[PDB]
Amino acid sequence: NPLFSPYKMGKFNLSHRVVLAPMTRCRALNNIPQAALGEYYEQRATAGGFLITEGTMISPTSAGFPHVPGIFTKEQVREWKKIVDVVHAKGAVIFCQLWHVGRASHEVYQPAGAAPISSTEKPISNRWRILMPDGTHGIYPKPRAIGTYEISQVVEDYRRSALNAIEAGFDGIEIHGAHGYLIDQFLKDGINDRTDEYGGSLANRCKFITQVVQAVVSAIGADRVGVRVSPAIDHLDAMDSNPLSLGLAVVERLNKIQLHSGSKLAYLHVTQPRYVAEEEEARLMRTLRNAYQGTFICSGGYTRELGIEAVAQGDADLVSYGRLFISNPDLVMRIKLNAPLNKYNRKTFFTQDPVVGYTDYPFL
Ligand SMILES: Cc1cc2nc3c(=O)[nH]c(=O)nc-3n(C[C@H](O)[C@H](O)[C@H](O)COP(=O)(O)O)c2cc1C
Ligand SMILES: CCOC(=O)/C(=N\O)C(=O)CC
Repeated sequence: NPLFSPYKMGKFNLSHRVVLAPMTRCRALNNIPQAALGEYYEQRATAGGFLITEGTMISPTSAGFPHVPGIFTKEQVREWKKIVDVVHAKGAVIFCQLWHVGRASHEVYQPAGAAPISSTEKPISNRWRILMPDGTHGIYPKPRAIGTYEISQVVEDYRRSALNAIEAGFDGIEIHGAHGYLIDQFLKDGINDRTDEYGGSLANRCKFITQVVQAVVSAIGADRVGVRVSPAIDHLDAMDSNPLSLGLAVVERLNKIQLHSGSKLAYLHVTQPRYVAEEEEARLMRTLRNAYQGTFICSGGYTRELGIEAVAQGDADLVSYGRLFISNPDLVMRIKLNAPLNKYNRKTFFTQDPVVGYTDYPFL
C-alpha cells in the first residue's frame, strides 16, 4: 500500500501519507481553543502522521464562522500549547492553518459590527448564505476595499500569527489561500477589480499571496510553511477566467520564493475542483503538481482507492482527507486494514457540543 510508505516532508519524517485535512468545526468557544479540540486531534493523531488544524484566526476581523479558534492572543497561544502537547505525545506532526475569510463574513462576526474587509467592494451574491451563530443563515454584506497600508497590516497579522504558532509548539503553519477567502479574493479575476498594484494583471493579483508567503517564510522558515490554493473552485463566487494560468502563476512565485530563501516550503496543498461545500480536473491537478518544485498534497473527494492511485501514479505525495476523518478517528488504521468506514453526520459539522458529533464517533 503506497499510502504507507514513509515520506520526508522536509525535516519531518512521516510514516504514512494520510493527512488530516483542515476542517472548521466551531468547538473553539469564544475563539479560544478548548479541551475538546485536544481530545479530537488526539483521537486522530498517529505516530508519524501529519495533521492540519481547522482554519485559525489571524486577527479580530478574520472570522466568518462562530467559535473558530484564533492564534493572535497570548490566551489562545496558551490553550493551543496544551493541544499541541497531546498531539506530539502521540508522535504526530501538526501544522496550524492561518485563515482570514475576507468578505465571507457578516456584521455579527466583526468587531463593532463593522463591514468585513476585501480586495473589492463586491459582495458575495445571494446565491450563497452565511451560517449565523444561532444556526440560521444570513446575507453576506458589501465588504470594505482595503488600501495598501491596511494590506501591509494584514500581512503583519499573518507574520505574527505564524510566530505565535511556533510559540505554541506547532511544527509549522499552512496559509489558507483557497476557497474564496481573503487571499483568493485578491487572486481571482472574478473578484479583484482593483486598479492599483494589487490588481489589473495576473502578476498584480498574485502580489498579496506572494507577500503573505514571504512574510511567514522570513519569520519561521520555509520548511515550516505550507500553502493551500484552489484555482478552480465553486465556492462563494470566486471564479477565474483562466484557472490553470492562475495556478501556474502562483506556483512560479512559490518556486521563486524557495530559490530566494534557499529552502523548500513544507508543501503545496491543492483542492480538487470537484470538491464543494473529469479529465479537465485531473489535467489541472497534475499540471500544478508537475510545475511545483516540492511536496504536493491533494485534497477533495478522495477515497482509499483514489488516494492509493494518486500516490502510486505520482500525482501526489500526500493525500488529505476531510469528511471521512470527521467520522473515523482511526481513519489511518482503517485505510491500512481496508476496514469499513463510519458515516458522517453533516448536521453536527458546525455545532458547538464538545462531544456530540465531534469526539463520539467510534473507533474500530
Ligand atoms: C466541515 C468541513 C470544514 C472544513 N474546513 C476547512 C477549513 O477550515 N480550511 C480549509 O482549507 N478547508 C476546509 N475544509 C475542506 C477540507 O480541508 C478538505 O479539503 C475536504 O473536506 C476534502 O474533501 P473530503 O471531505 O471528500 O475528504 C472543510 C471541509 C469540511 C467538510
Ligand atoms: C468548499 C471549499 O471551502 C471549504 O472547504 C471551507 N473552508 O476552506 C469551508 O467549508 C469552511 C467551513
